[PDB]
Amino acid sequence: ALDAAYCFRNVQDNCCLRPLYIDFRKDLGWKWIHEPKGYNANFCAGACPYSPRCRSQDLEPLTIVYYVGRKPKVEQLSNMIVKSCKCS
Amino acid sequence: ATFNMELYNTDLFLVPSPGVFSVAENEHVYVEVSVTKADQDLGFAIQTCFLSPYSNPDRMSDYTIIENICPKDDSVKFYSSKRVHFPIPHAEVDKKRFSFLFKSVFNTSLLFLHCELTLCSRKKGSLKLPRCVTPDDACTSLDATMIWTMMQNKKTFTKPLAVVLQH
Repeated sequence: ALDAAYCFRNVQDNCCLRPLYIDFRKDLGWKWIHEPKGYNANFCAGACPYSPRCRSQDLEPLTIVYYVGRKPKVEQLSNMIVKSCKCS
Repeated sequence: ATFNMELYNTDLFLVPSPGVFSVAENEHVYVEVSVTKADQDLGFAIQTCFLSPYSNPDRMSDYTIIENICPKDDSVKFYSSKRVHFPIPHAEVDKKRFSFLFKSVFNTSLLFLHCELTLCSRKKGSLKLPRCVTPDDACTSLDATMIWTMMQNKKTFTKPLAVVLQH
């Protein structure tokens, strides 16, 4: 579906999901997320037919731990994980 | 729009400290953050402040004083600078002031105070910024989506501290 099951087996130059781990402090500069240290965000890339572009289709949230004062908070941040791609 | 951070001798915030502010355990640090801007609709929040042995504010530290507006350290006190009949110096400047009690947690004669601010809108709809939230409001409730929004427009400041040992 241009998802992991298809794209990770059929590695190709056309539009497809690409695996990608992101470390919050090292790669994004988001210092305020205490946990997790990083996560698999993935991205979408590759050629498309006919002027469309390879972009995200299904996105999933990520559970994070942050602090307000001394209060720990756990919440689900939407739009964090790319699960599938589409030509658009 | 220009910003500054300065340390003062006392809670009167009258005399900015010359040189490298020198502190010992159980003494207070008086911090004033300021902005000189043209747009009255522009405000700021003190998002996060911490002390570290590293001059690089990207370096992690466990001595956190304020975390997401709400103070984390029990010694933090905020002071008003917007009190009618209570004048402060430099009117063209909008300020936020706080203090903390210095705790011996590091073993160095030199530390850095790092504070990051985030921009905010003082008036509804005018600016493309979240509305200003006081520390009291943030402690009761402040969520991840709002924090992510505030972090999009942020400035970090660093001042060195000279740490003295005492009997």
